[PDB]
Amino acid sequence: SNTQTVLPFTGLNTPSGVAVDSAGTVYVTDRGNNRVVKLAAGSNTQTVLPFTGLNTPSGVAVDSAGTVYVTDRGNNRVVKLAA
Amino acid sequence: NTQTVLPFTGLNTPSGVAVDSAGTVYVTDRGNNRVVKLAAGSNTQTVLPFTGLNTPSGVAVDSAGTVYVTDRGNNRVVKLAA
Amino acid sequence: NTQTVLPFTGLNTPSGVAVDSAGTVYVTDRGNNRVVKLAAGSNTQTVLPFTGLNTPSGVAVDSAGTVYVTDRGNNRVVKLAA
Repeated sequence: SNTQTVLPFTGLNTPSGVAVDSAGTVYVTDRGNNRVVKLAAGSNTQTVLPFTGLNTPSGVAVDSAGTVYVTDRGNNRVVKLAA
Repeated sequence: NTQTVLPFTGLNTPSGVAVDSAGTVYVTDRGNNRVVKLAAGSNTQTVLPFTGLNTPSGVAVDSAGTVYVTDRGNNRVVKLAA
Repeated sequence: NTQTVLPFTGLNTPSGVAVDSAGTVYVTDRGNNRVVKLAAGSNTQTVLPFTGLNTPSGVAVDSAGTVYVTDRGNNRVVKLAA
């Protein structure tokens, strides 16, 4: 027998991509809501990252400085946001 | 400039990939509602014991070998400890 | 904070993204059947020499710089060494 854990993100619609940084913060592209949300390790409350003008964001990555990169699928671009 | 096709089998619309420190490769096998992994060396493919996935879309693995999946069809994010 | 747009060119439905320890950004340019990368500080992307992709959906990179891609339309996973 095994255990899987549902992360306490809220109000997701068609989540499309996930990244995890060195601190254990989890970042998710909430595709159907045109937004990117995150949850700190231990934290109970998701925060919405201040990207703008997203259309169907499809993927997310985070580098060693905590910069977050997102593929903005509907706008044919990749956007990044410093920590 | 030679690419190598990995010995995964039975994939249907694979949607995401992650690789851990040991070189194990994890794939969200979206059309089969599962996540599979391929062990380095042995090339043994196993299905990760997630349950109730619907069109999983993205996967990540952290330094502790915890696997995170976006369970797209169920509007949730799930993880599985090593 | 204010977002920055990376100087990729000609993307069509980019589907996935990874960044390695060197800050190189790798993107699956799904609608163009290709994978592109941008070195930190560069303004000119390079197209990785994969072959025969059909709607690549996700990308990962390991510590040796090997790039892994889910080639969604061909139900396979391919890799290319650095």
